Amino acid sequence: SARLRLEARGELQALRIQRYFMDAFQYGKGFSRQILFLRDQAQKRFLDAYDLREDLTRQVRTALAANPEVLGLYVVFEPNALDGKDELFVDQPALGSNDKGRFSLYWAQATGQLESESMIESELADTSSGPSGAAYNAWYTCPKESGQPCVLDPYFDKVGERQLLMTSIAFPLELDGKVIGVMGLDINLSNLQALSEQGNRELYDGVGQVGILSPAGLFAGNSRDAGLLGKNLAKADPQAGELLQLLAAGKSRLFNENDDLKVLQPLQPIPGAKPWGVLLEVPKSA
Repeated sequence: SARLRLEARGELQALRIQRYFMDAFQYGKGFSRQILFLRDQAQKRFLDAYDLREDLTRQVRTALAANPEVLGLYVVFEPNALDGKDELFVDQPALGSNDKGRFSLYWAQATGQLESESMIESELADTSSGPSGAAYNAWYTCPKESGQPCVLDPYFDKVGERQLLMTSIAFPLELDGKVIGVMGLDINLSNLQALSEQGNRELYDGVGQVGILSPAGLFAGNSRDAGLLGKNLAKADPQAGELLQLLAAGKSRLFNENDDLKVLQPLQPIPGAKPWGVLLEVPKSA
């Protein structure tokens, strides 16, 4: 019953990752609320859409710098749903406004140097397939179609002049029931790779390995290979479908394999999510 010790250690490493994502979901849940405070204060205070947009753009920047762990913060309202005056803001990026005057804002922190941008209608409608079978624009469309917050399998997006793999916690901005816009947080999958590593060393002094798996089976962290980021389980463990099927079922399993044991620890990143998972592999020696 030394299985139960690794079985236990596994639950400890999964809760480490669940805490990390939950801190972020809590942060964005507050802001998403805060956004809706500001927007309602302008309606009751009878304020200018220009004053609103300039603060909501300032507000977003300020919050991203507060969480050094978030790569970017984005707020996208539905056409004419923040101030009823998108036509008054066409092609004004410094106010979170785009090619059609829509509040589509993104601040990003690739360094503590922050850069912003307005996301044109073509980007918001990009349904390109990612490494998972998911739309590129799922950081906006998942929240809108559901009414609920969404964690996203790993995907590639351009924060500046580099292609970076990341995940996103996407939140709906509801008002009297309807989704009226979407806010979200983006996490560099290098920060989840680092959590892999960090946790592994709390795992028999890192003689083994710990990887994080997306519900699509992509690696969101591998303590042993960082080149396995954005790759299916099948690039490293075809011997996979059994694991990717059990994880979907929120089922744990210890496997007796060669000179090392192994455990899949299913985890719910954010409330209401499809199971994510930590894959342990400690040499049978330790």
